[PDB]
Amino acid sequence: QRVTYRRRLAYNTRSNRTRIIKTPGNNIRYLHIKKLGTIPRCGDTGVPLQGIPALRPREFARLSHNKKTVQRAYGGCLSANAVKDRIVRAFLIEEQKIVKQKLKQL
Amino acid sequence: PSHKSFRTKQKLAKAARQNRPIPQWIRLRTGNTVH
Amino acid sequence: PRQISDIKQFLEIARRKDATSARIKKNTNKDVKFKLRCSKYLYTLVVADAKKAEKLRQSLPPDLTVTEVG
Amino acid sequence: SNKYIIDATAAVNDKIFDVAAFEKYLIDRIKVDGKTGNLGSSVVVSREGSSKIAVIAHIDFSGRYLKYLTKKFLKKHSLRDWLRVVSTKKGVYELRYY
RNA sequence: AAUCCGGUUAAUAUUCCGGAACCAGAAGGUGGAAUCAACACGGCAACGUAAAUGAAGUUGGAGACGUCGGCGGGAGCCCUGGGAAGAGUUCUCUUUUCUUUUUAACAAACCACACCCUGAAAUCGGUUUAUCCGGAGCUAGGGUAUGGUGUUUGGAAGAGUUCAGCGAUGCUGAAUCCGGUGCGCUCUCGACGGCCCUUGAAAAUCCAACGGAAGUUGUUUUCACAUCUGGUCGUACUCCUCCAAGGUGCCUCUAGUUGAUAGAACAAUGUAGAUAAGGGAAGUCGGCAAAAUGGGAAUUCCCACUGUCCCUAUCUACUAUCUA
Repeated sequence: QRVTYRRRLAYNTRSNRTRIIKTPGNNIRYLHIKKLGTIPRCGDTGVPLQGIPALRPREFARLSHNKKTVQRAYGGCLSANAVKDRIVRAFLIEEQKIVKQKLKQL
Repeated sequence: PSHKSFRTKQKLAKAARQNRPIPQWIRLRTGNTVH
Repeated sequence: PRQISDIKQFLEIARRKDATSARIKKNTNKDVKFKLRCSKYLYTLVVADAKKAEKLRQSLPPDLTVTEVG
Repeated sequence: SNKYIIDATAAVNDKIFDVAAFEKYLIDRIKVDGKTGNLGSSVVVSREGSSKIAVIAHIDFSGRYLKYLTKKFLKKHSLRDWLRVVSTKKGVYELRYY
């Protein structure tokens, strides 16, 4: 059967996304589904982080703290490799500065 | 249309209700006119 | 709607002041569906043992309004 | 295995069709694998009493066939106005008047 | 930020009725969790969990982003085997012909691409429909997360539909099943591969990080549960854009019309469409239109063709005519 849109927002667009379902009354119906969520992305590299559910921005508030962050430094903001790269670079830079200061003082 | 301001509802109603038969007893009180 | 398998829990939810009414459903597979209406969720318990259903029935507090097959 | 019973009590009472007739016609029209009388051991049409048409089959045998076959002699005698076939229960079919 | 199903009107429905949910904010309370070792533990790791304070200041993410092609997944629709129900057809043939066979939002447990660990590889392996990656660590083994989905329920049969009946429209029976699928169509998701060059809006809004201020009675808790509230305006009806069955440009199902001032006669006229003996462009400034299939050779010639012509004749519908 030909089905019409539930709303009156003519000229269906990106927002107008529907799904066809069969009701217990044996009727085919348009069900408007909101856009899928987006998983957070790493700040340094940009790959989506691991262990964070892919949900909507407004929805993220409902989650608990542990479900939005990872138990590590910069957890929920930087990937594990990015954290590793950040840590080793900082230490090598500090050592490069400590030897440079040692060379200048002698 | 449908998404119409409320003033329009009053504006439309008054314009339409002007087109209304003048009561019989109205005439009996001497004189009353159209338009 | 929440499906509860723990009978005791169904008793505790019933003893909760939120519960308003309970319904007993007799299915063709001889299961009794105890549907307890609460504020937010309709808690259902499917019991396979017939005598368990009856011994469940009067263990429900008398103040709660139990109802026959819907 | 599966059992199909065609009631004939109403036919016997009203003399529309006698039991020997359901006997003779079911034998010579049971197109078991397309052949009459091919019932063999898999299908056994053993009507008990002068009111019943019972079939014991070891294979699927659609009751829609029996309704179609019962309609055969029904049309031939032209009492379709006075008599039709319905399903009282799964595998059980009986004869209704107006 | 957040709604679904069934029912209901003479006319309104994601709004109303019945049932079932969800979101946002608000306070206390109850229970659980952490601390005089000051703000939890576990795993090599990716990371996990019922919780597990974080000021100023400093950042990060979502929102938020081109286009094209192929592949994979799911749903609906279409096709179809049986099962059941009814209506057919039936001298005979015909397990046959036609029609129907439902599960919503939401809530539960489980169910596969990136990364980690062992590893050190070419005799090159793995692998796409399309050769892509690999000492910047392959194949292989064990893990982690993302779950597109599927499984089992709950919702939920009490609803809806279809058959039988029996008696305000009620009551009682049953069934509403098991498959198979395909370069199928519609919609969506995942994984790639190009072309880009034009390397591909902004903001509200929400989250996280770094940072370490402060702090027996207490302190914290983004954990669980109960409690409350959600205004204003649009919504009737009519119609650039949406939905779009099957079979072989036609036919049909679903659905929608039978209206457009009518009737009677059918001469001449006109338009349109045809057929025509013999000839075959002799017609006209001329193969204009038809039929031929149009063809061949250099506008011309040859061949073919025909009512263009000699020479018109016949038929049909409409027009035309009369009547209201």
